[PDB]
Formats: sequence, C-alpha cells, structure tokens
Amino acid sequence: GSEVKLVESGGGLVQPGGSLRLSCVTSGFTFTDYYMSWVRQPPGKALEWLAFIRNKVNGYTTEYRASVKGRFTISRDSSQSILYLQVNTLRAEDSATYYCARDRGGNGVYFDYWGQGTTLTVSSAKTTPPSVYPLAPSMVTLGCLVKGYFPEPVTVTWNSGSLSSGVHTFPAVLQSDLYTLSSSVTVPSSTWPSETVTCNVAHPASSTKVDKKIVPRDC
Amino acid sequence: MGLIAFLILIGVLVWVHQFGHFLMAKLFRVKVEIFSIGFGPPIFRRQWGETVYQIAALPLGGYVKLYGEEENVHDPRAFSTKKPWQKILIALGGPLFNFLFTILVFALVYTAGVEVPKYLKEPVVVGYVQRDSIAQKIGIKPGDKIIKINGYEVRTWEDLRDALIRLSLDGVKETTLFLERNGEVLHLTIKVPNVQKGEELGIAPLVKPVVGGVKKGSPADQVGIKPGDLILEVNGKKINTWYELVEEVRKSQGKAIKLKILRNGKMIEKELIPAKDPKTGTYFIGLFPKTETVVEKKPFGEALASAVNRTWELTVLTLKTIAGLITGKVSFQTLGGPIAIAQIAGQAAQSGFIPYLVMMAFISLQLGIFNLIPLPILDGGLILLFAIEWLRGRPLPEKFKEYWQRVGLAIIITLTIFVFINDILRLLR
Amino acid sequence: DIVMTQSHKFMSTSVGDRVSITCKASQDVGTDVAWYQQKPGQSPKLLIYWASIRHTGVPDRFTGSGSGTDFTLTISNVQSEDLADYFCQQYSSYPLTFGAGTKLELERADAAPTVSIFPPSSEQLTSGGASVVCFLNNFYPKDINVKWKIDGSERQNGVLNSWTDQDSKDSTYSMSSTLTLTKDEYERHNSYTCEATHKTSTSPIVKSFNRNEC
Ligand SMILES: [Zn+2]
Repeated sequence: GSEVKLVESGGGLVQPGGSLRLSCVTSGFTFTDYYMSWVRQPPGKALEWLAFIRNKVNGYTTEYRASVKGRFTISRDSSQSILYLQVNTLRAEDSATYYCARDRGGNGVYFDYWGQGTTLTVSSAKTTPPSVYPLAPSMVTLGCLVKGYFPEPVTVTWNSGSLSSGVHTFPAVLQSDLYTLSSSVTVPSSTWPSETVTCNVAHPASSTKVDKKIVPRDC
Repeated sequence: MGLIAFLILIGVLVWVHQFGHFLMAKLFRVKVEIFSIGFGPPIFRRQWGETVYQIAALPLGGYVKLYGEEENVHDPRAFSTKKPWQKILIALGGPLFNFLFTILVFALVYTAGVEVPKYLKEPVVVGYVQRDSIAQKIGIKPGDKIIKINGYEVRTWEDLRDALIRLSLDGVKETTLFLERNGEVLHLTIKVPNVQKGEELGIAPLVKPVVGGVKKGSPADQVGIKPGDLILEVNGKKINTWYELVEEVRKSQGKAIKLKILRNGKMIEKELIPAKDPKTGTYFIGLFPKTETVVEKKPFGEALASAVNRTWELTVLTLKTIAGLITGKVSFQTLGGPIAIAQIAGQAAQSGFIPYLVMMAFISLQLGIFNLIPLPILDGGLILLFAIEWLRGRPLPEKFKEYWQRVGLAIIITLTIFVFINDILRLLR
Repeated sequence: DIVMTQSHKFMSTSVGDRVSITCKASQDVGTDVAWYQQKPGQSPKLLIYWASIRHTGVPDRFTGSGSGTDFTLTISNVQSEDLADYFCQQYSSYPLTFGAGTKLELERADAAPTVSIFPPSSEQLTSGGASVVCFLNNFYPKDINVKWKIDGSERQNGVLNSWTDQDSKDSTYSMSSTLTLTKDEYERHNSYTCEATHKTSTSPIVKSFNRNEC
C-alpha cells in the first residue's frame, strides 16, 4: 500500500482574538489505530507539545498541555482519516509552525512520522508592499534593501536569476510591525558598471514585483 | 568471598574440562605430562607416575600436554600415531564432559528444589497494565487472560517470557496474539519488543496488597508500618492489588494519605505525608512489596528429564546468540569476560549457594559451547584439523600448520584483550 | 514540569568525525527518551528511542547511550547529510517536553570578513528615512560584534543586526547591519563608521565615510 503520508492545511494570517481549525489529512495506514498529536515548532525555538488523542480501543480520550486546556481542542473526523484542531482566542505568541504527527506503538508516546507542517501568523498588522532602495558606493559588493513590507515572504533575485554566485540573502527582521530584509552580491570590478545589474523583488501577498537597477552615485 | 568464589568457580570449571580431556585420553593409551591449570609460573606441582599434576599462578585458562601429539614419534603411545577418529573423540571429550557436568548439576538443583516466584507458574492473568504502553495501546484491559502468542502456546508466565525472548532473538516484529476474556479469543497484532535490550510488553501479574519490608528512616517507618502486614484500603478506596496502592501513592504527589491498614486483623487509619522526595522530586514512602516464592522438587527421573530439556533450550539459545553476533544482530558489548565472570560469581555467592550452583551450570554450558567453535588453538580447531586430515588422508603441511597455529594464537590474544577492555568499560559504569 | 536541557546550541565537527550531543533532564526519566533530527525546511525524523534502540532504516552511524539524566547522542563517522538540528525528548511524565536543539556546524580555517558600508540612497532620503548599511561577508567563526560610533559617539539605538546560517558552499557566515535614522538626525553628523571587531585581527577592521566629502 501507500507509504505513510500526512498533509496539514489551515495555516495563514489571522488577526488576534480570532478562531480557526487546522486540518491534517493522513494516508497509507489505518488511521484509527495510532495516536495523533499537534506538536508545534515556533521559528527558531524549541518544540512545544500541545495535545494527543488515543485510539479507538481507548475511547478516543485526549491529553492536553495545561497552558492550552480550555483553549485548544483536538479531534478526529467521524468517517474520514482527517484530524482537526480547533483554536480560539488567538494571540501573537501562537504564531508558529504547527505539525501533525503519527506516533509509534512502543512504550510511551513518541512521534514516528511527521507531516510537512502549516504556518500560522497571528498579528493585527496590515498587508503592505515593500519599498526597495539600492545601496551603491577587484571584487565589489552591491545590494538591495527591502523595507516596510508585511507579511512574509519576499523573494529576491539578481539579473532575473542569471546572477547567482556570491549572493547573500539575509533573514528578515521585524520592527514596529514592519519587516526589513537586505541582499548582497559580489561582482568583479571589471563587470560593473560596464554591464547592468538589477535586483528583482517579489511580494506575492500584495501582488508586487519590482525591478530596481543599481546605478552608481556620487559617493 | 566474591573473589575466592570466582577463583574456585573457574578452578572447578577448568578442572572439569581438563579432567574430561584427561580421562578420554587415558581411555586410549596415551601418556599425559602437563596438567597445567591456568597460566603463568606453576605455583605447585605433584608427580604421580606419567600424570604430573600441577596448578599454576594465573588461573585464566588451562591446557594439557600429551605424548607425541604432533611430533614425528612412531611409538604407539604417541598421540600422532593414533587414528584421526580417536583424536576427534579426544577433542570432543572436553565440551562433552562440560555438557554432562551442566546436566548433572541442573538435575541435582532441580531435585534439591528450586525457589521461584509463585507468579511464574500461575496462569497468565493481566492484573495491571502499564499506562500508555503496548498492552494498553493495543487494548488489553486488566483481567484479560493471554492464551497464545505467535507460535509458542502460552499457559504460564515463564512460557510467555520464553516465547518473548525467542521471538526477539528471531527478529519477529508483528505477532498474532490470541487473548481470552469472557470466552472471546480476540486475535490482536502485537508488536514484539526488543526484550534483549530491556523493553517489555508492559504487562503486570496480580500482586497481593501486602508489605514485606520498609526502608529504615522512611516516613512510613516513622508512622509504624512494620513489614509483613497487609493493607486493606487507602483513603477508603477499594484496592485489591498492590500495584493499585502504587498508583494511589503516585497520584498522592505529597498529599496527606490515610491508609486503612489491616494489622493482622485490626484496622488502623495511619496518616502519612509521602511528599516529593528531594532526591528526584518524587513520592517517597520507603516500602517494599511482599514477594512470594515457592520451592519445587521434581521427581528424580522427572528432574533429570527437565534438566535435559532446559539444557537443550539453553544450548539452542546460546547457538542463536552466536549466530546473531556473527551477523551483527547483537553488539559485541554483551560478551562476558573473566572480570564480568568474577563480578557475577560474587553476586551469585552473596545471593546464596543454590543460585551459585545454577549460575555455575550456566557459565559451564557457556564455556563448553564457546570451546567448540572452529578456531586454531581452541578445543574446536583441532577437530577441524583432524577432520581435514582424515578426509584428505594426509597430515596438514607443516608450514601451514605453523601459520594456522600462529594466526590462532594472535586472534585469541587480541579477542581476549578486547573482551578485557570491555570488562573495564563495564566496570567504569 | 520536566525540562530537557541541551547545554550546547551549536557544535562544530568535520566529515568523518564523531560528535557527542548531550542532553540533561530536570529529574529522573529512566530511559523514556527519544531523539529527533530536523533538516532545514523539512519535518523532524525520529532516529532513536529508549535511549539505545535504533529506529528501522536508521544507519548504524547513529548511536544513543546514557541513563537517568545525562543522555547522549553519538554520531560516529559524520557524513555530509547530517548537517541538521538534533534534539531530545522525554515521555516519562506529562506534559511531553523537548530540548532546545543542537545545530551541527562545519569546521574550516579562519577567515576575516569582507566589510562594506553603504550610505542612504536618494530615494530613501526623499521618502524621509535614512538607513546606513554594513555588510560583513564570508567570515569564520560566526562570533563578531559591531559598533556604529558616529563622530565618536555611540549609536547603539536603531541597530537591527541580522545573521545568516552557515553557507552550504564555503561553510562561512554573513551578517547585515542596518542603522535606521530620521532625515533630521542624518544631516546633523558627518562621519559614519562601522568598526568591526573580530578574533582574526587584534585590532578591529574599520571602514567609514564622510558625507561632507561627497
Ligand atoms: Zn581443551
């Protein structure tokens, strides 16, 4: 039969104080025979177990982390191999990647197969397109600065993809509900400004696609 | 007591092996000269005719020297002139004598009566399921009776343990399990745990709620719970299994506990405060469960038959372990070196003498099995040499003989040092 | 509750070596411990459970050991596909808890960073903002500290330092620092310096420019 497979859905951007339900579609194994859980993985932080639910022979009982009891609810579908997780009273601390997982049958619950995960962002900030500014002054380093956009992600290429060697794209930083990201490229001084160098920035959340040619300045 | 017990154990084992060699040799008109026990400088020797007995300083091993073993001596008493089949019998005498000794001591122990926990013979009834374990996960309610796994039909807990260890050695993962409750044989697909490395099925036998001991200085000892007394209830909760008392203490987590103790016919509402012990942040009561054991004495003929069956089972298990080791199934760290032999012999000696005897039987069987593998400078390699000479009709080339002996000496030496450093590693932990 | 403490957030190693990742429990958990591996952009994957039992399909290079509180994951003969995050987990008592994780860093020879400074663009000055950017490229090890002294005065305020992960091609690190000011503040000073202090140099590498010269 098909191999173990788990696919999560329901993530995205949600305002604080709202509610939603996450879904986990499973395949490749008898669904009613394994424990299921919703361990979460926030960005750059340790894993936090949320809840797990027992099998059919154990009455489908649930166990919860004490901090989320009364707030989060885990459940299974009645006639389909789908697991659900209802979440309410969302706050900014709940923004994380939420993982659905199948557990082994050994002693004590551990998680033998994980889904791809779905990312949830909880904030009141308004979607905003970015402003892209060039930064211009052997090997010479140029770059592009993308400032004042929301939400993630933003993709950056150089010369429509033809310039890939020596590219450093730095992770975004948040400040006052607005992100800032920068990218650098290093080219030989014999190749610029004799040939053009243009950075391309894409922000699909606002259907933004800007091209910015870096021309040299006075200093 | 431990070191001397180890010394005498190794001495009697090597004496039995070399005595079997010597008696088989004397039953074929050969002259024995060296009866060295162990190695190093011989501590003391006594001469009696051709047979000069000695005992040496370092008792790790032991070897015997005969007349005309491989020398080109045509004298009839020379071992080389003897027929290959008789030489094979001489080689086999050692392990055969070890096996006979193991069977005899096993039968003697069985006749003298062995002390085993009573639950090991009662019908398999699950009195307690460990929380969120394989038994609970598959759906084994308490009070269910297991009647069969895979395959070995099970009737006794000992049979279940033997079937589990055999299944783990065989590397079986999914196993059919016939379990009975209210006249329902509900087939289940259990996962065999790797019982070799420790994990178990999480099934507990019925245990009566009675205390057999109390830690001195424990709060229960200060309250007045003397050993040998049964406990009726805890805070009025109806408990009929000691494991349920354990669960109640675990869920107490430091709360004041009112134990209704049946003190040999009277009820005492003892008050205890089993708080979170600072040693591990856990409930502490300093109690000991009352273990129950029974002594069995099989009939002499039946005891001998049971000893033969147990010897066959242990030989099969050891052969399977050897096969797993040669295939990488079991790691090399499980080998028992002489220092491990010393420590386990001391443990058996402090445990008693009947456990000492059965452990002596087991280690003698292990030695006999080990000395049978095909390997130069081993009680098994010369069998291969003489069989090769017999089938080909001519002796092995002398240069090839020297090469074989040298490589055998080298491999034996290096494996002995490897198991030695394994013993030091075990001592470290 | 039970806390799984991984003392090391980063660990350096080379291909073919052996690594020992330690994990310390708050209390006795016996052997009810599992270990997981997570590669960037992928889900975690269980390698070992019960302290020493290898999962099915896991190569023999991964070994676990330890009992009580000081469990250890040893990786003999480190391969290139093991650059990932490794973390422990206990299931002796509820709630289930994980370790903070341990990232595998590749060793290589030291390298001084290439520092570049960029003044604000005319587009941003036209918008009313003023950002000065300092790029620090291809340095090793990752430990560095940057000060934005402006005309001799400290400017700790307004710094948004950011670091990348280890480069998958040359095993180096890069970092970008953006000092954001208002237009009024940018025009009230002259020299802008991004002095970079790194262990590869006893004295910091200094790069600066003056707006008055342009
Ligand atoms: Zn021998």
